[PDB]
This record gives sequence, structure tokens and C-alpha cells, in this order.
Amino acid sequence: SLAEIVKKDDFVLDSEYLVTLLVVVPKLNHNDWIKQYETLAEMVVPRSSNVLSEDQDSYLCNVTLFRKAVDDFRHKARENKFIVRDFQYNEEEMKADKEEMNRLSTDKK
Amino acid sequence: ADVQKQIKHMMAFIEQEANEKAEEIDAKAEEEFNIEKGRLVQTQRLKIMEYY
Amino acid sequence: QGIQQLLQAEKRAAEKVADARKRKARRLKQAKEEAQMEVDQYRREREQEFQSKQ
Repeated sequence: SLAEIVKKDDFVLDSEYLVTLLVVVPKLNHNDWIKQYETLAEMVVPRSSNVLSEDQDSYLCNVTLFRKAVDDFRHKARENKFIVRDFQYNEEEMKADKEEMNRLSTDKK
Repeated sequence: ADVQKQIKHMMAFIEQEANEKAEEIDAKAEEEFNIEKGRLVQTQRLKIMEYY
Repeated sequence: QGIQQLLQAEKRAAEKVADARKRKARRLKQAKEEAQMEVDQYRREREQEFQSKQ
């Protein structure tokens, strides 16, 4: 879960024409995805590629694209060994899930 | 350069959207009410002859 | 940068939807009274058939 790593500035609002998907990229294919983020789909942003969080094996990045071009970007990235993890308004519900994780420990106690 | 051109092509995808978002209802509802105001010619012409 | 100019140019497209309501606001309103301007076509019909009554 990304209930603590979520940021409103890390995503692009007003999803009528533009939306930023949380794209996971590996450490080996970090440079290969940086030279193919503009060519993954049509009407995708070529300057929105920026790492949101980083791990030891892979790196999580944000990729702004069109509303109808998210499927074309996720299809080519799945062929390019990249995964696209969806993020929505349920991150505020995931913040209540951390409170529900505290309520589960409160109910267990 | 290419980071600006895809931004500038997105402005073109806004402009071709803006032509689609300013002419659909502006052509349809201008033909909708022409039937409706034409009905206002027809709905009066029954009764205004009936008073005659 | 590219992400902030995209939204204000989207407001340009969101200003042309305000014209997409306006040209069906004014045109709905102006010729609604032009449909009431055909009452004058009835006002000539009554007064000219006032003569056939006379």
C-alpha cells in the first residue's frame, strides 16, 4: 500500500484530459524507460517522467498521459517489462485503513 | 525540443477538442429550437384561426 | 514547465464550453420572442378579416 507515500503533487488532477499513472520501472530498465516514456503512447508527456519513490530492485515513477491513452501506455510498458500500478481517490480511504489497522490492534487489545 | 513539441501537440489536441466542445450543441440545439419555435408557429396557428 | 500550462490552456477549452452554452442561450432566448413576433401576423389577420365582418 501507498497510504503514507501518497502525495497530491505527485499526481496530475483534472482527469478530463490528463492523468498521471504511478509507473514502476526496474533499476536495470530505468534508462530504457526514460528514453521510451514519450514513445510508450500517443499524447503522453515527455517531461513528466520523475521518480516518486525508489526501492532496491525497482523505482516507482509518475507518468502523465491522456485519459484515453493510459491503456496504450500500459500495454507497451508491459511489453517493455514495466508495471503500471493504479492510484485513485481510495488513498484517502487507505489512510482510514491505517486507522483501521490501528482499530484492528485496538479491537485485538 | 521534443519535450516542448509534444506539449505543443497537446495544445493541438486541446484545439481539436475545443472545436468538438464548441460546435456540437451549438449546431444541434440551434436546430432543436427551430423545431420548437416552428412548433410555436404551428401551435398558435391552430387557435388563432379558431378565434377567426 | 509543461504541466501547469496544460491546465490553463484547458481553461481556454473550458471557456469555449461557456460559448457552447451561450450560443444556445442567446439563440434560444432571442427567437423565442420572434415566435411571439408572429402574434403580429395574427394581429393583421384579425384586422383584415375585421373588414370581411364589416
